Amino acid sequence: KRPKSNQDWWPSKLNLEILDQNARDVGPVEDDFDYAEEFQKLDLEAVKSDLEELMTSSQDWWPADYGHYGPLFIRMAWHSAGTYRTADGRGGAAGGRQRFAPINSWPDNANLDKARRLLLPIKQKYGQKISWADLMILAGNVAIESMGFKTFGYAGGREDAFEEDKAVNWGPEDEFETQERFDEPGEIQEGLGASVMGLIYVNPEGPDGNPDPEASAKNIRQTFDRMAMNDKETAALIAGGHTFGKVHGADDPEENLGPEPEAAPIEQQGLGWQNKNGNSKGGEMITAGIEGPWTQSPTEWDMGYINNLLDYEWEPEKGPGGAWQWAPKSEELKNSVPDAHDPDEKQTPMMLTTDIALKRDPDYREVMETFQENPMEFGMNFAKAWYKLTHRDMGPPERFLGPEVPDEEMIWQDPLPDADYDLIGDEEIAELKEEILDSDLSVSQLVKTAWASASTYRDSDKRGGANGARLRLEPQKNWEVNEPEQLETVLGTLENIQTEFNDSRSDGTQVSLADLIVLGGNAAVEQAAANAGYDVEIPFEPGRVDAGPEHTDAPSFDALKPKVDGVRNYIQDDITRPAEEVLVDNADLLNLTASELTALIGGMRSIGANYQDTDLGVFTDEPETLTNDFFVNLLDMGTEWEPAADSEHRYKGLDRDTGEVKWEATRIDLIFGSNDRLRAISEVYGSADAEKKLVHDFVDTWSKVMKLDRFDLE
Amino acid sequence: KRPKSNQDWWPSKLNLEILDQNARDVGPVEDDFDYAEEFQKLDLEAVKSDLEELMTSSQDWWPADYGHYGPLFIRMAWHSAGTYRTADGRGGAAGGRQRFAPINSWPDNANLDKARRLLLPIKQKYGQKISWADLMILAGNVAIESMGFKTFGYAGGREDAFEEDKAVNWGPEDEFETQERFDEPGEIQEGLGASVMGLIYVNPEGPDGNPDPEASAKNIRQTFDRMAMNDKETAALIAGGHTFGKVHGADDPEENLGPEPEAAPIEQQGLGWQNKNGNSKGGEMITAGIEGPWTQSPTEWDMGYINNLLDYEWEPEKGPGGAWQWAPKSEELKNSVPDAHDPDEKQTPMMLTTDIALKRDPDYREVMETFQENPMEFGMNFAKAWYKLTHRDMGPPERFLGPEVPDEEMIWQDPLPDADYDLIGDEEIAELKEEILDSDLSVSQLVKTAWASASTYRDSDKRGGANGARLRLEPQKNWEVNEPEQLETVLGTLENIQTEFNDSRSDGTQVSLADLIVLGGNAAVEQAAANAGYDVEIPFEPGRVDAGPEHTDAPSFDALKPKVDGVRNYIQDDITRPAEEVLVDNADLLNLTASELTALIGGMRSIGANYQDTDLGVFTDEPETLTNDFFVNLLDMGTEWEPAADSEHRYKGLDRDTGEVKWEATRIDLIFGSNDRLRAISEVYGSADAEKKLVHDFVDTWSKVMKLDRFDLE
Ligand code: HEM
Ligand code: HEM
Repeated sequence: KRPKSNQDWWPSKLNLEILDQNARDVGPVEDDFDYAEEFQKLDLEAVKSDLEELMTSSQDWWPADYGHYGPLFIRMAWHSAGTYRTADGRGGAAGGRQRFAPINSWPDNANLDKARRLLLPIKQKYGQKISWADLMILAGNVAIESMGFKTFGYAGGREDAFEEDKAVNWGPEDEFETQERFDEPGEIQEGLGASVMGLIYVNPEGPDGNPDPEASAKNIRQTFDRMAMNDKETAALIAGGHTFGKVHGADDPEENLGPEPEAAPIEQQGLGWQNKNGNSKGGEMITAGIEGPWTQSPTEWDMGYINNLLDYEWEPEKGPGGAWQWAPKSEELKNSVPDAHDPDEKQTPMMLTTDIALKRDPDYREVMETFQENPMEFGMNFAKAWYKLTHRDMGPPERFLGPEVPDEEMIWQDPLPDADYDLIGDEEIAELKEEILDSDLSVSQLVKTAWASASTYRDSDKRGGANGARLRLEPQKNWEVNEPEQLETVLGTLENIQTEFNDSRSDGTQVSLADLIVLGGNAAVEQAAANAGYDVEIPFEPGRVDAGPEHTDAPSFDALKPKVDGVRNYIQDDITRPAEEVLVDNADLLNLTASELTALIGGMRSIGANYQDTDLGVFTDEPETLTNDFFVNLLDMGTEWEPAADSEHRYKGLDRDTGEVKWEATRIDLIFGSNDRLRAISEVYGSADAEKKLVHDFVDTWSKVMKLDRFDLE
Repeated sequence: KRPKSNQDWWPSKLNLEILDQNARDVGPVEDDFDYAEEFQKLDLEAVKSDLEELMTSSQDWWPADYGHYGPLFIRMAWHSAGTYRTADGRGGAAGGRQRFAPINSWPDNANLDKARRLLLPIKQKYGQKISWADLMILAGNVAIESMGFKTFGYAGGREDAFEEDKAVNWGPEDEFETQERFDEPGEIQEGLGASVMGLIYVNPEGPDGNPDPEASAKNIRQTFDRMAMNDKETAALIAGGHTFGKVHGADDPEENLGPEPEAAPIEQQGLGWQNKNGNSKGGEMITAGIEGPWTQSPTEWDMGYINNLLDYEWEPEKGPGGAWQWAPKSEELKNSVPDAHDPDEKQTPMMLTTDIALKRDPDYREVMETFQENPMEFGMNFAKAWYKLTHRDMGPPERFLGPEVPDEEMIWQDPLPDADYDLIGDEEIAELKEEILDSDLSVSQLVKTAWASASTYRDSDKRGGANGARLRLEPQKNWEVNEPEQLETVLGTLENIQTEFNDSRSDGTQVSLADLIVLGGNAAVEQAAANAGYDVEIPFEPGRVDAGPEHTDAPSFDALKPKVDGVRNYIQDDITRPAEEVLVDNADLLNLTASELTALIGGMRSIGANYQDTDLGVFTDEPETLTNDFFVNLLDMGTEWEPAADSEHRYKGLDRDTGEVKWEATRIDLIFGSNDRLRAISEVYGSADAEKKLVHDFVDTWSKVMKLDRFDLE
């Protein structure tokens, strides 16, 4: 007996549970737990020493191929980081969520349950000093190093999650290993990072199970791009990874493997895919259903993959597991590789349709030829791509911990420059605050600008935020939602204030535009509250610096461009899913709870910080005054709402007892009076004794968002 | 676009989301919000005056029948409290969850969205001073009073929830108004309070929609019984309720009513069942699909319902709504009632199959006849039953607030006596603990006894707990799970200690057996910790008292008897659901989170507090020593687990290589190493640096459970 969720009865119901996840922290760990502090206590080199010993310590319940677990661990690390999507920054290795459903049970993660299990003794030994997330990646690096390849570096700092990321939409499919997201290769439904449900990137057999390398390349390119990787990085990663190990498919997994972890017998204690006629295995292991090694020396770094792929012609065939795979035409490669477990048996190398794709696609082929001709270039590209792959969702350099962090900071870290001046103090803070309020800048202008600056933050991959003032740079300065010409006016005035202040300084003190933006919005909010009769002081943290275009990868920021922005009541005219759904999704990126989001939306509407200064949802007669008017008017039964004709997200509020129009609103405003849970929150804020509470709650949420990307002291 | 839940992929996946609700207080309310303190500031009289004013203030969007909203409100309050189930104490009006899905959209709650909406202005006016939960019941009371019937009393104190109760299992059906819970009237699947999914108690047309009065009576009796009501209380309630208002069904609801609230357009702002002729059309009003009043004066308390039912013959027929209903076989009742909205029209009374059932069923008939002959008794019974109905889930008298709380305390409140003596101090506390440990009682006995006393509590209806020491009284003293013979010995020793402590005091101090039971439990936990090398002090709050059999309804406590007890590793051999499912269900009644449950079970296993002192889950060589051995040994891959032959609950833990049988366990123990989320918690406690952490976490949880029912000091 399991409680039938409301999700079942009503598929269109909003998923507020993702916001409830932000209310607190699930897990037995304290709320003030600083993983960074703990990891710093870790003896990294001792963990690496134990990992290197593990590489060749074969366990009977899952015998190491070729007497070395290295390749398995690399796949484990690759898969952990391989679910990452640039669209929302979700997925990835940062929380080690491969350990929880549904990811722990995807077909593509088959037997990684054994791989993670092999690390349990080490995890237990170091305890809190190293998270599962950090450990899985470290295990991959150690595997690579132990097999002859020097890595680019390694950083700790990934805090373990204790459940699935409920905000992630992995696709529309109702069954794993099936796809309803693309008709033509290269045209996958927007957002999704994979071409098939339950897979990391693409089908190893080819699009729709067809061994068409050329088409495969189209999906490879698109999925990797959606995972932040270009053509060169993609080829380097695939070739680099397949230089090691083999694929397992002694027989058809469909009829020889037991239930996935989430559906397996309790006695199996978290493991799954138990062989119908097996529980350990080696010379008969079954994982993907495809069988064989890529190179003659699966546990050594070399040019084996690249040479085998490019130096011989391959042909498609059905392997022993009933899946598509390619075999060489020459007899030289016949039985050229030792068997994984039987010392007296040999095996012939094989390629996946996805490997042949790198040889068939003109663009990838150009890269592969270059790699074959210049091994050093191949190696460097692989080292850099692997580092990027595994650290892409960790944020700025401030969050990279440990003695193995590389001296070089990478552009994808969205690095911030050090401050070559003294931070302003309380006196200057007030000085600048007064100057801003004195300028011809309106409260709405200051609030909208500060929001545009801080609202890009994503707790998923730590990208975005007000620190750096990238709002003034490409592509943000030209985003439609930011109103380019209008923003230029505000920024010009603020930059004018920055200049006069710094030039009027005698010592070594200076102020950044990034801090001014936030100071302006804070001063504006306090002003809006004062206009309502409330005296509030929003805490300010100086220190933000101004990032330059030189260390800004403009194209990569396109992924942060919003299609919907509740605070500004901006809704793109072509969104697929309902507006409120996107609203909840974005609110989760800011670590907001359902109540916080509500206070933020309602409070912002009284200020009037709408995109293009419309009156959508502005249910008040005192613009730029922080009150609970939004809620009072929203809840008034004296008003009747109806969809606006010739408008997709627009609605009109008309006098009920009559019929005249009183208000204009969007689905974003109305969801708070329609959703059962949100309406209960609105009723609290709309009561005759809650205005002060809404004001203070708005301020608490505003302050929180302004400081989301300040890891300077985290 | 909504992320597919893991529950969907794996239907048998433990619903841990129910425990996640206990790790956070969703809603905009402050963390230190004391509703009791806020309600005490309320002017109850003023709210009642506003409510009485509303009764006759017809709103155009939902015209009042006979110009009086009273009946509608009675139904609203009745349905709010009517979902209560004695089995788990869940459902009911204490949280006002009728406002959230799925209840807010149940077919039986049609148009109650309009009823609650009429109360919004009042709710907003008084704000936090009165919860929706208290206001809905208060509205029903004022409605009754305004129509000539004084209520027995009223208590405030129901704190509003902000989400549905995810732990409640409303039934197996996948469709509303359908039933897959009974194959014969009176034989409803146990654990359910209704005979049909989406109804409060039973189908108004009769079992399976057949107008069979006698058959209907069987379901009415069983459903009301499962809602703590007997024959006389049931007849009083139904008769008293139907003395007011009418049923609405001008046309088929399956054709003229729009989507339920959760499925309605956003512009409806939380409303539903939109009438395709206009809601303002009082004459076209449709709710249940049945049309007509029960009495000649629907807005007046009188003997009209009983007289119409017993004094006239009724015959089955199809109403204007296409539903089965009954009409007078005579003609002196035709058009004897004025129309609810048309001044120049009349209407004939009607009866529901459920009403005729009270006339056909022998037992119900006897009660009704007695009522007709003694109107005073009918009133007396209805008044008390209504009070019980609307306050049954509020707990002990300590929780009843306000000037309208009766002087008399009812046995269903599980009342506790006052302590006519001074409470013990710190020195006496320490002395008693030392004395208990010095007795012949072992650490295990003391822990098991303290748990037996406190584990009965349930946050749902505030029943159970260690206060009152009802463990020593029927029926608890004889529950198989409490091991009667062993229990009598432990309690005998504690009682002797109580006696000697009391007789030795020279002042007016005394200690209760209730407090001694919990202190000996704390003492034992501290001893266990000390045995492991840890000095811990468990916070103890004196004040518990000893309740007697005179104020204990033994039969009502049967609902508190556990079928599964994780702490004691007790599993009844006839449960329907998997043991771990019941475990989670029970953990929620104790307000435990996933981590708390894990620390508790793990810690208890090292102590060894099992039922019948089995070695089930006791993975340690040092019993009565609080350590993390349960987690260390559970997670050791050197051990393999398999079902035990000839045993429905046991599993054997064997050494993978030697075949040595090392441990024995149940699903209760093994789930912590199988479920993905629980495994992550276990891995934390099972680390080499976490034994101290486990100890503190176990102690915090233990202390939490021991004080669950401490309302006295609030
Ligand atoms: C077009 C993208 C790719 C596809 C479709 C893919 C495919 C697969 C499949 C089907 C397997 C076999 C699973 C099994 O039977 O055991 C495998 C394993 C392997 N993959 Fe890839 N992969 C891709 C990319 C990558 C990347 C980017 C890396 C890491 C730089 C990597 C590294 C490995 C390693 C080391 C193994 C061998 C594991 C072992 O020996 O146990 N792969 N891959
Ligand atoms: C065997 C149990 C019962 C059945 C199945 C049932 C039946 C129903 C149905 C079918 C309706 C009409 C809904 C509508 O069309 O507007 C109604 C309403 C009504 N019920 Fe009952 N009920 C039960 C008992 C109770 C109890 C215990 C009380 C409260 C003490 C009460 C209260 C009322 C009142 C006041 C109304 C009329 C509402 C109005 O005029 O709007 N009922 N009931």
